[PDB]
Amino acid sequence: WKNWCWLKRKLLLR
Amino acid sequence: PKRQTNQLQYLLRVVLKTLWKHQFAWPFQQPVDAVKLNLPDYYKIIKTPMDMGTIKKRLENNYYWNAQECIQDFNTMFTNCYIYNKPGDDIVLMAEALEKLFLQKINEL
Amino acid sequence: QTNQLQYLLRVVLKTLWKHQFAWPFQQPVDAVKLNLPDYYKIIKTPMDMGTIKKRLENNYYWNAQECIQDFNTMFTNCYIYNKPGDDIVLMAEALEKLFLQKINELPT
Repeated sequence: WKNWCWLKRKLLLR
Repeated sequence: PKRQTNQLQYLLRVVLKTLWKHQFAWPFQQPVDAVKLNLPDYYKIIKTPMDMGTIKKRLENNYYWNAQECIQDFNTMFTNCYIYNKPGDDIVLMAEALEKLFLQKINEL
Repeated sequence: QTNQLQYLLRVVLKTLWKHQFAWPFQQPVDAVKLNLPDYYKIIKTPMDMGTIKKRLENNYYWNAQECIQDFNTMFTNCYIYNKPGDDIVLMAEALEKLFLQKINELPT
């Protein structure tokens, strides 16, 4: 829900 | 409505809490880190960034003057997503669902 | 092949590590934490640069080909799991092209 984990998830969404 | 602290408490305790638990809320819970996510023109297109994490801490710390100012931040968050992305994108389908739920719950103020 | 492995660590891996596209590949994909229930079903051999780094640092590779194979597994995993035109595939393709430019200069 934050930091790398959120960013990774966010990246994979695109 | 004069007691604007009460409507803001409702936005935090009922509206935001309900949206936070939605399965599609997570992309909007942190600011968009455009460099790390390689979105090179994001801050050029989006001039007023907004996210639910920022709205939450603003509600918790008595930032807003009234409920409409908070509602304005929600609408900015949704429109930013619609402007920067293309129609039919996965993240846009998620934003549309949150906005529909959001507008559904603010009717009950 | 002490010399080739030293090059894979200090030149090849370090160059990719410093690129701004390195961060999605610097630790294993934790499919539970990332809410990716299908990841381990599709990707049977997970691999990342953080794992490659520890294997080089701890002399777990016997030759350069073993290390190069792990790099290729990492890239293919990304291509298999994601779609062409995904943001992460653009990053992986650039990192792989960069990787191949440094593998050309591998010592003998």
